[PDB]
Amino acid sequence: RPRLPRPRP
Amino acid sequence: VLLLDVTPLSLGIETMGGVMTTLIAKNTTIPTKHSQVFSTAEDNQSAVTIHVLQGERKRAADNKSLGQFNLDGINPAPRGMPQIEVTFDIDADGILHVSAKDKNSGKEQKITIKASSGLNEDEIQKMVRDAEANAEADRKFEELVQTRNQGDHLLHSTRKQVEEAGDKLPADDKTAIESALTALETALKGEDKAAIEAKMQELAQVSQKLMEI
Repeated sequence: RPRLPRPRP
Repeated sequence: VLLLDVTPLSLGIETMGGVMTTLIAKNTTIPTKHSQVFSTAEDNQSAVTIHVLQGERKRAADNKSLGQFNLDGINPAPRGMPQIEVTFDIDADGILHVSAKDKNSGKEQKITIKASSGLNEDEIQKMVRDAEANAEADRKFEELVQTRNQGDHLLHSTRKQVEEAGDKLPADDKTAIESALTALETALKGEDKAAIEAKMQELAQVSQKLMEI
């Protein structure tokens, strides 16, 4: 399952 | 004053190798005007594209496209010889006028870009954050393109030197040069700056008799 980054802080 | 009108993002044009060259920096007060002289990427180039971009990214493709136009009728000449003056003028109402004029032929073309064009407040904030978070990567991209363009300059100057040398350049030297040019050509398609410079260095090592001619 490919993983997604979180929105830029 | 506690308030004023600015253009919220850098404005520029796409240049050789897919890089954005800035004419007006982000947060410049408006009205403003700035001109810069550009030249042609290739030998015998009779037309250029002026692709107008808004943004803070080093890759032209990562910025917001505002519009584009062509300028033709340039007398075919060696690369770097034509003097194409590009002007960006933003009026007090935020209307952007972009013009490009070839100094030798006098040929000129222009576009008008409405104040409402480009990125909105949230996209402006995202652009600033994305440029910040990718600062090192965008620097590396710019350094790669410069090396790719210098790589092309060495490939171009070597090929001119070989054709001028002609029959005078020995077979052993010519064969080593032709192979080193191919190795450089291949490395240029890659994204490893050091690999390109190494193929440039290997070429210069087998071009010692060529430089003497």
